[PDB]
Amino acid sequence: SDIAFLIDGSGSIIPHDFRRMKEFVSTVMEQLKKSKTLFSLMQYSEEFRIHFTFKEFQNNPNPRSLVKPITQLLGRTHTATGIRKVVRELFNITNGARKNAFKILVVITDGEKFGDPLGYEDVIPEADREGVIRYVIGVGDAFRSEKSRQELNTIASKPPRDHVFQVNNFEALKTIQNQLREKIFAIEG
Amino acid sequence: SDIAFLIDGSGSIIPHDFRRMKEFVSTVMEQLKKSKTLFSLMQYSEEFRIHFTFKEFQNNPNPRSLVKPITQLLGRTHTATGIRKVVRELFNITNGARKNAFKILVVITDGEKFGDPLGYEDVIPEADREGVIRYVIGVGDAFRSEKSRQELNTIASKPPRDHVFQVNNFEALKTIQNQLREKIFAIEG
Repeated sequence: SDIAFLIDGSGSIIPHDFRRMKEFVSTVMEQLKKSKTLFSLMQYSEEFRIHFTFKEFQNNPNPRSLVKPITQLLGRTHTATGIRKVVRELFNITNGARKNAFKILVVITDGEKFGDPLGYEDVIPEADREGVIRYVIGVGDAFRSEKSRQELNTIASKPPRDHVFQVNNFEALKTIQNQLREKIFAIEG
Repeated sequence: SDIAFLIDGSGSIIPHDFRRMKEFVSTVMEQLKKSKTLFSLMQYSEEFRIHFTFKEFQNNPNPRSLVKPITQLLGRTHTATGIRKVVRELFNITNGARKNAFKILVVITDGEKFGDPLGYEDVIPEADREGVIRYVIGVGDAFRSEKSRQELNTIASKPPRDHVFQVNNFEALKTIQNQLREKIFAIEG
């Protein structure tokens, strides 16, 4: 599995909550680490930060090591565009991605997509195409609406009842590691 | 006929040429006037300004005056995102655009699409779906190759010969003025 994470580095995320989020990630990777499992990370906002590709991960497969030194981005939320860059670059061959592997993406967001040229209709379709399974962790009150949930149910793969985890705050991501973990194993064993 | 212009406001366009362009825009709007025409203008760079909508022109049908105040945005070149808004905002009912009307669009620019999140693949299909006939004018040494001109043809309606124009300076713009003027008459009579 070519397992990749899309992390929201919005300045709407107080230093510690971002501190937390980041501890979340190190854990699930240590936790899902088979032998042939690859990892990749990029931080997104209004700016897009590729912290590492599957291609490197294998010449230093230490989640604590690569995840520790990230620097937040503060800008706004371009989820869609980030999605496009996930498929387009991350899951590209030269970036280590292996062709006969399961393509997986776990998206962690703090709010609705704000001021992005692209839409989901623009990026989603090309994601299915290459067959990227999407799981989404949505964090915070912003996602308490009867329309916020909608965008959450959207980035996911179907069914959404199974790809959406709606948490209350950064502390609380610890609460789903087991889930998120066990779901990503069932599809390899 | 609902007719709209999209004039490149990027930074490689020196002040007096931005003035030459601006001059062109007005004269063509005059020369293409009939009691049933409407004109819309948007300049783009990295930002995007709606100078006048269709229903606002019908408030001050004075090309010349409406254009006088237009100042340069100086961004970089995001033409596809631009095509998007012309299509999503100008040829929009609420922006006074007419239902049973022809929708012509003239693109004017001295540059290759740069650092734009959208592809023409993301836009051309919408333009088509909405019956937007695209004219393209490529000013400068930017479209000096059997390559960047390929961008002109991608934007423009088929067959390409008829919808594309390229001239060396902003100062020659006057040489394709009558050739343009007529084409756009052949759409109606």
